[PDB]
Amino acid sequence: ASGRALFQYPMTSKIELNGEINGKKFKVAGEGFTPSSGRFNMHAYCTTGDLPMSWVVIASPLFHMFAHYPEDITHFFQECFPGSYTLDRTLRMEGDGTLTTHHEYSLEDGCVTSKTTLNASGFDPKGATMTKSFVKQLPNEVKITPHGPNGIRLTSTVLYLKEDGTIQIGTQDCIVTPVGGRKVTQPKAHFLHTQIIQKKDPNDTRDHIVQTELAVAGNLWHGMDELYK
Repeated sequence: ASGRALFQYPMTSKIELNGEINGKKFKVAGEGFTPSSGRFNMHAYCTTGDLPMSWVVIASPLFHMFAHYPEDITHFFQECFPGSYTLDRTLRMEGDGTLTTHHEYSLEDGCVTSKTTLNASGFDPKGATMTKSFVKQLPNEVKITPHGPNGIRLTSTVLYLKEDGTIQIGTQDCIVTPVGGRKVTQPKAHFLHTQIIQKKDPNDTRDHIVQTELAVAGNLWHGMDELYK
């Protein structure tokens, strides 16, 4: 049994994330629940003290195999299983710094675990990422296109909302590569609608967040496919 057949709900997740911003090493761990296709959360916490960057900006680094796909588009992220895939991400906060992440996943026992690394340099320490001045990120559409012989590219533009009510943009560009090193059928070009909600549990004493992603794929522009080969 493989691909969609491996994703029977409910499932769960863990994450271990090691990172570094402007020299400040930090670590985050978490666990979460995926009750159904497209709805998945993550209770996460900085295990080294305070998190030295905005929880809003770290939201994207914190599981595309849990997205809901209609039957008429290939669920690439799921079809990579067994074997898994990696994700390389670059996120440019325009006017402020740039950060990268590398993510490995494995799936055992109804639980996806993610080992993730994060590097971030040249951030304005008076800017919103480092002063933690963001409130949330707006929903958006991630564009997914074939990449190389066996990958996909994900691009997006994200609007981050500051406390003062204004927007900072981040541009985001990811590559996903199966590491089952076997052929996985690539999908047509399409979009993944994505929403992130973050809450605090004031019964957790650590620096922490409770995050839900809703993620739905769709053929938003039926024409888009012909532009990609």
